Amino acid sequence: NLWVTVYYGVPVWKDAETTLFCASDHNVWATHCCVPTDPNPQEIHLENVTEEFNMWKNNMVEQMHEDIISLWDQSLKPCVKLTPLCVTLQCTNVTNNITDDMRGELKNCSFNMTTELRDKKQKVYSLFYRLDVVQINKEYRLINCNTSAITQACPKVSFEPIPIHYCAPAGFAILKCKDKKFNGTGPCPSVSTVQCTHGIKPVVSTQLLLNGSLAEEEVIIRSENITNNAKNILVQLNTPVQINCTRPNNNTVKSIRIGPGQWFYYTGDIIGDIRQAHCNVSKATWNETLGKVVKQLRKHFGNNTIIRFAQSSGGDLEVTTHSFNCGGEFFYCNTSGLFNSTWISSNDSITLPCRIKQIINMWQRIGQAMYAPPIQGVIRCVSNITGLILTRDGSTTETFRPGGGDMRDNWRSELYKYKVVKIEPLGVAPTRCKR
Amino acid sequence: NLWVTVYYGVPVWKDAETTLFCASDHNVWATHCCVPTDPNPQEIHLENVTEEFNMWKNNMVEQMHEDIISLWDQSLKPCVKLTPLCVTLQCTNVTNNITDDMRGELKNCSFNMTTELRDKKQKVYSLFYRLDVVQINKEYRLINCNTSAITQACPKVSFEPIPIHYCAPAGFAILKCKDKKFNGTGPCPSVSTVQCTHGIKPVVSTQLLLNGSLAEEEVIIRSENITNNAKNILVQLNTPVQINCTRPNNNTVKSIRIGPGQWFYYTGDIIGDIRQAHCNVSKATWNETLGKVVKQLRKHFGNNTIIRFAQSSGGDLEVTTHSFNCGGEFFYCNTSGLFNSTWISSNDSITLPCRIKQIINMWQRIGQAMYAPPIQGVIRCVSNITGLILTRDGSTTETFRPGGGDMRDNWRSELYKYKVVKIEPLGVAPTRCKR
Amino acid sequence: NLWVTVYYGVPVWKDAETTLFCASDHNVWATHCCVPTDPNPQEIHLENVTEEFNMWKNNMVEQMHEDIISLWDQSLKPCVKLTPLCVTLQCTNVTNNITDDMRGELKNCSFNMTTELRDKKQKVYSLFYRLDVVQINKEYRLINCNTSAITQACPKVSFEPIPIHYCAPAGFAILKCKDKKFNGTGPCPSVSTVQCTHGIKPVVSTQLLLNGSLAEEEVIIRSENITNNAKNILVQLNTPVQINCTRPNNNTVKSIRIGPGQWFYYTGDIIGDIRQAHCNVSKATWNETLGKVVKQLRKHFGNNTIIRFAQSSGGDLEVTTHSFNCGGEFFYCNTSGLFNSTWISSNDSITLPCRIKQIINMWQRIGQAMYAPPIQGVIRCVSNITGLILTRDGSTTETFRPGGGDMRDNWRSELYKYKVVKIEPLGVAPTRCKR
Amino acid sequence: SLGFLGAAGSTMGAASMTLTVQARNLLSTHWGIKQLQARVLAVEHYLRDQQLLGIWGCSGKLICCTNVPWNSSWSNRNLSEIWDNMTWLQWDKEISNYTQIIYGLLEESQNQQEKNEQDLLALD
Amino acid sequence: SLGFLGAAGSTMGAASMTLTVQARNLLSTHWGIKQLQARVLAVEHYLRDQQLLGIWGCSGKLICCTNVPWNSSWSNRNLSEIWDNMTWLQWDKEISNYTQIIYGLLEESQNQQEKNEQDLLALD
Amino acid sequence: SLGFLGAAGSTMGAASMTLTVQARNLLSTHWGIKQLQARVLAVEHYLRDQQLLGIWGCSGKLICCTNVPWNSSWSNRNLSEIWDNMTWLQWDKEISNYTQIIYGLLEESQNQQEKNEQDLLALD
Ligand SMILES: *[C@@H]1O[C@H](CO)[C@@H](O[C@@H]2O[C@H](CO)[C@@H](O)[C@H](O)[C@H]2NC(C)=O)[C@H](O)[C@H]1NC(C)=O
Ligand SMILES: *[C@@H]1O[C@H](CO)[C@@H](O[C@@H]2O[C@H](CO)[C@@H](O)[C@H](O)[C@H]2NC(C)=O)[C@H](O)[C@H]1NC(C)=O
Ligand SMILES: *[C@@H]1O[C@H](CO)[C@@H](O[C@@H]2O[C@H](CO)[C@@H](O)[C@H](O)[C@H]2NC(C)=O)[C@H](O)[C@H]1NC(C)=O
Ligand SMILES: *[C@@H]1O[C@H](CO)[C@@H](O[C@@H]2O[C@H](CO)[C@@H](O)[C@H](O)[C@H]2NC(C)=O)[C@H](O)[C@H]1NC(C)=O
Ligand SMILES: *[C@@H]1O[C@H](CO)[C@@H](O[C@@H]2O[C@H](CO)[C@@H](O)[C@H](O)[C@H]2NC(C)=O)[C@H](O)[C@H]1NC(C)=O
Ligand SMILES: *[C@@H]1O[C@H](CO)[C@@H](O[C@@H]2O[C@H](CO)[C@@H](O)[C@H](O)[C@H]2NC(C)=O)[C@H](O)[C@H]1NC(C)=O
Ligand SMILES: *[C@@H]1O[C@H](CO)[C@@H](O[C@@H]2O[C@H](CO)[C@@H](O)[C@H](O)[C@H]2NC(C)=O)[C@H](O)[C@H]1NC(C)=O
Ligand SMILES: *[C@@H]1O[C@H](CO)[C@@H](O[C@@H]2O[C@H](CO)[C@@H](O)[C@H](O)[C@H]2NC(C)=O)[C@H](O)[C@H]1NC(C)=O
Ligand SMILES: *[C@@H]1O[C@H](CO)[C@@H](O[C@@H]2O[C@H](CO)[C@@H](O)[C@H](O)[C@H]2NC(C)=O)[C@H](O)[C@H]1NC(C)=O
Ligand SMILES: *[C@@H]1O[C@H](CO)[C@@H](O)[C@H](O)[C@H]1NC(C)=O
Ligand SMILES: *[C@@H]1O[C@H](CO)[C@@H](O)[C@H](O)[C@H]1NC(C)=O
Ligand SMILES: *[C@@H]1O[C@H](CO)[C@@H](O)[C@H](O)[C@H]1NC(C)=O
Ligand SMILES: *[C@@H]1O[C@H](CO)[C@@H](O)[C@H](O)[C@H]1NC(C)=O
Ligand SMILES: *[C@@H]1O[C@H](CO)[C@@H](O)[C@H](O)[C@H]1NC(C)=O
Ligand SMILES: *[C@@H]1O[C@H](CO)[C@@H](O)[C@H](O)[C@H]1NC(C)=O
Ligand SMILES: *[C@@H]1O[C@H](CO)[C@@H](O)[C@H](O)[C@H]1NC(C)=O
Ligand SMILES: *[C@@H]1O[C@H](CO)[C@@H](O)[C@H](O)[C@H]1NC(C)=O
Repeated sequence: NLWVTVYYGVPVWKDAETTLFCASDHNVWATHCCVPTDPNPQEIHLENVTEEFNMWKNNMVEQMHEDIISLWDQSLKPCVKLTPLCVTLQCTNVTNNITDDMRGELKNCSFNMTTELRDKKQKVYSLFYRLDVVQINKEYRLINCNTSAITQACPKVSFEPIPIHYCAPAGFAILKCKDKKFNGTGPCPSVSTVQCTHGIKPVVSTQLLLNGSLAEEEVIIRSENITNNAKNILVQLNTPVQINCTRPNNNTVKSIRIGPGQWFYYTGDIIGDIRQAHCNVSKATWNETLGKVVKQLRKHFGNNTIIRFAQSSGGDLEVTTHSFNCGGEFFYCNTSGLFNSTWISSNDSITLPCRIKQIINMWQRIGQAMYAPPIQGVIRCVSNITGLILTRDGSTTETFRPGGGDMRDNWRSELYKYKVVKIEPLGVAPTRCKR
Repeated sequence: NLWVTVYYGVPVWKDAETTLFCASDHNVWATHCCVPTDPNPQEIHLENVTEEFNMWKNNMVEQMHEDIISLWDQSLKPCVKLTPLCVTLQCTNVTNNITDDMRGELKNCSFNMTTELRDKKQKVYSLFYRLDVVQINKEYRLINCNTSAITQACPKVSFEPIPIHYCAPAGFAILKCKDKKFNGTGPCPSVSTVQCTHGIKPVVSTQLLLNGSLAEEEVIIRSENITNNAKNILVQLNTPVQINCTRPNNNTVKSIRIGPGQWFYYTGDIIGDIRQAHCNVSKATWNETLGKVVKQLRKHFGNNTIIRFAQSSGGDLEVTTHSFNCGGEFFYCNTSGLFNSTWISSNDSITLPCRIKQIINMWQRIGQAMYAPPIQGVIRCVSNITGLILTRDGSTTETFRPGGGDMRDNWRSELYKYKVVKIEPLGVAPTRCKR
Repeated sequence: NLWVTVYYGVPVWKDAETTLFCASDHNVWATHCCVPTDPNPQEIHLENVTEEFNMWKNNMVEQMHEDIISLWDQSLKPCVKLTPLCVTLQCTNVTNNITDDMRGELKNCSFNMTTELRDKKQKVYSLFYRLDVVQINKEYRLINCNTSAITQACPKVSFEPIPIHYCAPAGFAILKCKDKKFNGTGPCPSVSTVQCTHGIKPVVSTQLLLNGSLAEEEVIIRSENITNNAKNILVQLNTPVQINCTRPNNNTVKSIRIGPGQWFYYTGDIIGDIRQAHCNVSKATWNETLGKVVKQLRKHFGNNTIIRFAQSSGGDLEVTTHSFNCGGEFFYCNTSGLFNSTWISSNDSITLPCRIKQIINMWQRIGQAMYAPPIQGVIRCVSNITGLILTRDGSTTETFRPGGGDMRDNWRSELYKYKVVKIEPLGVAPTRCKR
Repeated sequence: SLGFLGAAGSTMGAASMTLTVQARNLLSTHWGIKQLQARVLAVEHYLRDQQLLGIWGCSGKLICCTNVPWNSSWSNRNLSEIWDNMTWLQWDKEISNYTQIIYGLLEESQNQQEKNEQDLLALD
Repeated sequence: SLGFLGAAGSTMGAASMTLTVQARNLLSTHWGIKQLQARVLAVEHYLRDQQLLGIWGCSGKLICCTNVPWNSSWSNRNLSEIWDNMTWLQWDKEISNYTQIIYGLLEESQNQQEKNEQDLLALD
Repeated sequence: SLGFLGAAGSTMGAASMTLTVQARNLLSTHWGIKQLQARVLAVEHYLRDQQLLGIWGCSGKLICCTNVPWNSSWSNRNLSEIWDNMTWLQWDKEISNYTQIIYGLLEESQNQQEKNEQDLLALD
């Protein structure tokens, strides 16, 4: 009675993993290597389509991680190596204009450096931030000398994030979840199809998420398994919290030639008073924001429980402290002032002290160190806190502490709405015709 | 009435930019990397086809420039880095057999060089040409010690140009202009289709063009805009002018080890008298050649005007002199003896003095220097002047001077007759056929 | 009255050369970069198909040779360079516990090597195996300081062979010869089609082939031209001969930082007495094996001739000894104890003395040396001799000696049964059908 | 009207009227390797589907009626239940275990047809 | 027999006889990428033209007649002008603003025809 | 049953029943190029053969009958000597000298046919 009929161009798909390529509209992200974007991108709403999404098993996260690292490493390939700098240093304290916040934070180190001719030497002195220098026995060495080589970052290449769009190849498509209050793992009743994601800024931070997307209706709490303790909790905020960061010192940057065409940059001196770097968070905004987080946590922990916030328990500075790139300098800000409260059912700011490092080991790797040359003048940046990464301690009281450290969890906060599927245009069904 | 009929294989095309590949046939040009040639190619004459060519907007030029530079750099990747050569030199003058002209053009420099063993040193002396050595304070350094690393060119890799054929990919074709007396920018009434260009020799020179194609009827003068004095004028000759260049000194070349399997080559001594390098141009041939050039210039400047030739205006040697590679040595010849006349309507040569450099910065780049090892023995090369690069000064006399420096202008003299187009085989037309 | 009919999918092929790819299943063969294999590969027997094979013109051999070298080199690319280790050494003999087999084989050397900080030096003592060190005039140098750079092999990357399967791309197939007693050049009456070869272990050795395939019924003697003297003879055994190799010395390995994250590994001392490395071959098995080799050799040289075996006549250790990798160490074993007999129509083993080298120049290249770091403790390995490489001297007696050196002769002993063909599915034939 | 996959979720009968919407979007210095791999892969997938249509005798068509009868063991759902009350995503799941059976039948049928045509054309 | 683009410049009615001359010549150390990109691109262009012929119902043909009427608003010339005086390059430069209209119509026509055939065969 | 080239060695008329068997086996750091080139090449060969079938009017067929008569000068044998007593490898060698002639004739007869179809469809 019925016969097989073959159809081609059938609107079906399968979960699939493929390689995505970048689109992007002198940058550590090498955006000149990416495809120009569509000025009028399409988005096709799919009526009556419900899809299963799982942000924790999303391979787009892994590809972003690999591309970010590879772009980062490529940007250092043509830059001056600092092998000649791993020498014994003779260091004394910078005591000239200390406000007692900075005692012992800056050291004045002299050394013998190589020069353009290999049969000559020059005596150079510079200032270091302590975290980059370790004692040998007044004899000091740079901290990386017993672990890794250092490459100086090129002074002409910006580290500022530029939005990157991830695009599927022909034959593949990216489905986007449009539901509000979407927790990352359930079915998504309202979806649409795009070919490229929106641009995502590769912002690197360790405890708070900066300059991301906001939730529209409420604070959304997402985790792979909220009853475990082995998993981090990603909190997406509804409103931004503005944070003002500064390195309030006027640096004079000097440079020397250490070989043929090889320049080294360092801080020569500081003009005026020496003060600690710090970040400002308004108390009123922070208090409301944290209260919203608590309200949402109660949906899983009880309306009769106690929610306590505390400092990270310990570990490397890159984990326990909130790290970010501000104007080219790398800041390590203490968030103990943000997570110090117990919740039981004005222009008054919070000041977070910050430390600065020049020798940086990124992506939690060993053997590849970068030297961040100093920035001349005074640095100030303003950014938005759009989310948090928290962990929960293993009674009646739950305790949450800043987590993070692992970069893939930052990208999950932007990529949670997307999945890649393969288009399968060929298929069969019974019908009445035959031939 | 009439119906759309679809045709495939329609003989039409559009201007296009695509990637061309090389098919040329121990050399700096990787002719071994290129595709082998076709025994005989098929050139198809197109009757009744007129097409527009524009030699100044030809993207084949940009690709040739990029490929030549890339091949050039690849050939130096496996060669010795002369890092240990950038030392203080103790130099005196070579005075033993010096004639009055080449006086002070040779230095006898001694230095401390490394050996195969890290703990040993050797005292070495060698001859330098002054142009490649600068004074520090008797104490000298190599000219590029404060800007770049020097890579020694490999002694077994020839710098002699080998013709390279540029080939279109499938789906593309190269149109060629057969119009005699063609100036490069207008309609060409006689064209043909080829898959690959003729072989083009990547000859590098700065004021006179050497070993190129000749004009078939008369001297042809081409420029982007003949009334814009900021543009260069390319003059194609219909007759060669034979030029005889020599480095009439018998060099003894020495070699030392500088490291674990690395060797440095240098001039040890000179046997016999020391004489200035030079080039010979016949006076009669040169005067007839200029006569033809001015006759053609008058078509643009007036039949009652004055045409005057003068020397270069200034700048570094790469633009003020005529530079070329003769047997592996790099010559910088003074052409002031050629461009010295005012034009108003037997066995006697012009001698052009020349200087030699060993440290060379090609393609007007900074940071990548090459050391050309010396060639043992005595050098003589004979070449054809097939064209000129001229500039014009910014009211009865039009003064012309040698131009140069930008290498794309040399290529434009061989590629002016070619254009790349995309084949567009699919199209429609009305017919009386329906179904 | 017949018409041309076109058939597509016709089962025919042509001899062809294409690129084959690696399939496999922390190792120098980088098998993580290969395609995972098919757990259930197919083999299709072709009834009534006779093909010609020629193992001596088989391009699969050339590709394996190139892939093995490239995989080898990329595995040293990221490892520590030992450039700073080429210094004058002060050496004396190791005489503490000598069984005069080793009398003068080991030397105790001291030298000044670099440290993490440029201004500091470290005095190091280490043991060397003589073959790696040459006398300068007590003052010694590493043997390769005047020819090459040395790269230390990474201590974490194994040199143990992992079977590699070579696979044809779509449109190509590999035909396998199933005939027993096939000598590699004639017609093969019984063949089958496979897409991938069996796994071949890239065992690198000279004179004797280790861990290969055995002949099914009898010893098979294969050669390009049996009556020449310019060709080697490959003998495939039908039974293994077991060989037990060891270095009975409890070597203690030390590690010193030589730079910023760089480290050099060397033998510090030897626990217990110092003994010569050696290999054991049972006499009975060897004599039976050799007798079989002779029986099948008489087929080409006469059943009344005299067959004589002798030691290799000259050249470097790579060809005069049996080279192999045993536990990461590189052995050079003297086989004159095996090839010493004239053949005319319990637990007694042959002991072959062996020498050990650390500075290695593989694939007979010059300029790329490897330093094999020592392996701690006592090393023992057991392997199968599955074949021989023999040469024949240019009367009544034919003299044969071990051959080797050219690695393609080893791979050709495993790939002799395979050939690559291109499938040509389109063809025509006359039929009575017309349209 | 609808863009790429905009018909998903509509019933099969409706979705079949937009087949060209999807058909037209098929096929539409280390980092150049990712781009080439992406481009090559798209081509390979395109060609594999086209090869099957060739083998089955459906080359050049979006809708192809064949001579293989439908077996109730694959699915016994009524046509009014399939074409009007299901979308293609649901249908694909319902018969996903029988596609290899069906494909084998489709290629065998065409092979037999190739041979019968050849013989009829051999008669004068 | 005039060579690959030998008919260019001849009139449209002459040039239409060399369609296989042009069709057969289509589709026929970072340098490895440069060359490989050139090869991939040639394939992609070939396939896109074939895909359109597929969608329009002209697969496998060099000359294909369809059911879309010609509109005088696209071009209004006598057939003798088009086929006897003009060459294809000239034609391409006059009809270039209508190609995306014509292609759209060709697609709609073929899709409607396939639906009609499928329904008709329900009675076979 | 004789999964790939298993018919090789069988007679030409026997092997004619396994055409789909071979058709289905077509298309299915530094290395990232070596592997990619192998994939691209497989595609290029596939497409060259398909283009020839296309221009001969055999685009959708495994067995395509044509209008070019067989010449005894290419091969003068009987049908039972070719189809029953010979294999395809032998046949391919037997006429390897004339394949270019035959291909040229096939291209020409298809062109004559397409022009005639175009003219007939203009009469109504
Ligand atoms: C930089 O170089 C100077 C060389 O002038 C070093 O000064 C020498 O230091 C050593 C001890 O390390 C003394 O024994 C010498 O007498 C010093 N020489 C003189 C005359 O100064 C200096 O130590 C080096 N840099 C450091 C580490 O301070
Ligand atoms: C989510 O986390 C809970 C723990 O909070 C997991 O439940 C445990 O599973 C193990 C293994 O079966 C049992 O031994 C424990 O007793 C369970 N604990 C509790 C409190 O039930 C649960 O399996 C996790 N779910 C997923 C999908 O990973
Ligand atoms: C090369 O020849 C073309 C003609 O083939 C010249 O084209 C003229 O360009 C000017 C630009 O201002 C126009 O006003 C004229 O109408 C063009 N003439 C023609 C006949 O098209 C071009 O100027 C010549 N260039 C040189 C350097 O000689
Ligand atoms: C450039 O060199 C060529 C030779 O390479 C010179 O030609 C020679 O001229 C003399 C004098 O008239 C003749 O006796 C020779 O027979 C010619 N040689 C050859 C091979 O023909 C030419 O004159 C030189 N030109 C200049 C300007 O010096
Ligand atoms: C391997 O076996 C083949 C037979 O299959 C031998 O081929 C012959 O070579 C000899 C010497 O050239 C000729 O006399 C025969 O007429 C050849 N026969 C064929 C089939 O051509 C081949 O020589 C043998 N090779 C070895 C090393 O034993
Ligand atoms: C180029 O154009 C000329 C016309 O200018 C074409 O010549 C005509 O060819 C036809 C057909 O053979 C003859 O009937 C005419 O009498 C010819 N005209 C003249 C003036 O002789 C020529 O064929 C075209 N070239 C090409 C390759 O198509
Ligand atoms: C032929 O082309 C004309 C021009 O595009 C079409 O007429 C237009 O139709 C639209 C509605 O779709 C109107 O909004 C325009 O105002 C009309 N323009 C003109 C100039 O009349 C016409 O319908 C097409 N005819 C056919 C048979 O395709
Ligand atoms: C290989 O050749 C044998 C013949 O030597 C083929 O077997 C014959 O097949 C025909 C047709 O079915 C039978 O009538 C004969 O009786 C068979 N003869 C024998 C001796 O078995 C065999 O089919 C061929 N193999 C292949 C794959 O074609
Ligand atoms: C096709 O030609 C072959 C070879 O000529 C034929 O085989 C012979 O045919 C003749 C008749 O012409 C017989 O007398 C022979 O006995 C046949 N040879 C044998 C022993 O096979 C074949 O018969 C011809 N066509 C057919 C089969 O009718
Ligand atoms: C210098 O800093 C160290 C801490 O690293 C501190 O112990 C010492 O007292 C300081 N010296 C002076 C003079 O401030
Ligand atoms: C997300 O929603 C799904 C709905 O099925 C539920 O099972 C899961 O536990 C929820 N997870 C979180 C963190 O809210
Ligand atoms: C602060 O620094 C300035 C120089 O920038 C110096 O003149 C002044 O004396 C310093 N302050 C004190 C308390 O020493
Ligand atoms: C060291 O070995 C050499 C080997 O030639 C020998 O001549 C020398 O005497 C030995 N020295 C000692 C102390 O045994
Ligand atoms: C190390 O250097 C010192 C420099 O005084 C030298 O005397 C000593 O012999 C060197 N050591 C070795 C093993 O060569
Ligand atoms: C070498 O000697 C040490 C002595 O402490 C022992 O622990 C080790 O097991 C010995 N190794 C071998 C292979 O005998
Ligand atoms: C969704 O379902 C409604 C009926 O509830 C129907 O009218 C609408 O057309 C469907 N959407 C799509 C895209 O078919
Ligand atoms: C396919 O088979 C599995 C059992 O292996 C069964 O659970 C599933 O429902 C079947 N799917 C279909 C479409 O029949």
